[PDB]
Amino acid sequence: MSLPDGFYIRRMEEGDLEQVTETLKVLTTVGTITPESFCKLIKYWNEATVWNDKKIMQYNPMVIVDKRTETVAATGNIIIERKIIHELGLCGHIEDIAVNSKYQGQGLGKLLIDQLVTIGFDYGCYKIILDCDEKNVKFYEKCGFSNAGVEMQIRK
Amino acid sequence: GSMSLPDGFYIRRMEEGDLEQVTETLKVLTTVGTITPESFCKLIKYWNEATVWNDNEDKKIMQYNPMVIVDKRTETVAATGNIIIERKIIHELGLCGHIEDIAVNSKYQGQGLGKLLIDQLVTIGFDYGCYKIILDCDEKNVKFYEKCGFSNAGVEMQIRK
Ligand SMILES: CC(C)(COP(=O)(O)OP(=O)(O)OC[C@H]1O[C@@H](n2cnc3c(N)ncnc32)[C@H](O)[C@@H]1OP(=O)(O)O)[C@@H](O)C(=O)NCCC(=O)NCCS
Ligand SMILES: CC(=O)N[C@@H]1[C@@H](O)[C@H](O)[C@@H](COP(=O)(O)O)O[C@@H]1O
Ligand SMILES: CC(=O)N[C@@H]1[C@@H](O)[C@H](O)[C@@H](COP(=O)(O)O)O[C@@H]1O
Repeated sequence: MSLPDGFYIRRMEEGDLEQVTETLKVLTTVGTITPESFCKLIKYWNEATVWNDKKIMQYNPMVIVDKRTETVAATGNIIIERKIIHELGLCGHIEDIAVNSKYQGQGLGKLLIDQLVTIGFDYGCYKIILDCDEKNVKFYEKCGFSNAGVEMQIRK
Repeated sequence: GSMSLPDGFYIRRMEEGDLEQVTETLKVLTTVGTITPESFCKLIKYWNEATVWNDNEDKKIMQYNPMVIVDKRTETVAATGNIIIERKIIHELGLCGHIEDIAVNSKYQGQGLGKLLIDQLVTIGFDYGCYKIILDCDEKNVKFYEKCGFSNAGVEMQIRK
């Protein structure tokens, strides 16, 4: 599970605004975001912790960076939830996976999911889930995931 | 902070004292296990204080919204469900609600209690300003959820420790 030479993964930072918004736009609508508001979002994500009786960050936004060009090749996040079931169990929610086109087909998506999963299991999650489009199911099965249900949504 | 619902039920946020009844209810869903009153009390404290950053400081956004529907006839918990609020970067730093852990006690099944619960959770998420609310269900319940206004949006994938 190591990244290809030249690429590294790290927690998303305030200075990533431009590259991250650009990357996420290939996934869905992003819209207008100011540096000021992004600053605020990053502080929230950097401070929210999950009660643990070892510090658990509720948000774990990652970026994989191609060091040569300082370009964000991909981004993904894993959100940690504490429940009552499974003896006050922890559940990880992988969200907002996006790999830039120029960087796909190189194994970076799988390595990103692998790193997110590791973050979750290291925190003690009894399970990690995510929702994907039917056309991405095979990629997720190759990351070790299995079909568990149907995602249902309702929009405002 | 209680709200009456049709047919002699009312809804309210979960409390420390609901441990025994909530434990029994969630077993309808999956393993609950052993949970002490002190641990449960700490969980409730965490759930009552965790907020999602926002600018309407007049309406705090609770990260966790653990609800119980109590049967007035018996003053016992009939159902429980939660909606967890997540702040994203997409949709202009949008909010996504995640409905989780829906458990209706078996004596109440077939009474429309599930719908009542889901409808209240959705209201809670949209009142917070969520652009969408999602949940994962078994194939069997897709129809039930469609009766609640939800539509098939994708596939839930998991990996277990
Ligand atoms: C994340 C995503 C881009 C794939 O990332 P990726 O870096 O291209 O994929 P990887 O190189 O890590 O591939 C891992 C494995 O999954 C397979 N795979 C990737 N995409 C696949 C597809 N569409 N169909 C089938 N298998 C696929 C690869 O062949 C590889 O398997 P192998 O090791 O047996 O060869 C894609 O699966 C996805 O979910 N896209 C939606 C979100 C996003 O990034 N979107 C913009 C799309 S334009
Ligand atoms: C595994 C993964 O990345 N799933 C994503 C989800 O996290 C993201 O929020 C959403 C955006 O779609 P939306 O704009 O319709 O909400 O797409 C996919 O479901
Ligand atoms: C809509 C709904 O209620 N979905 C629940 C989910 O929230 C819960 O965590 C899980 C328990 O199953 P588990 O023990 O397999 O985690 O069951 C269902 O998928």
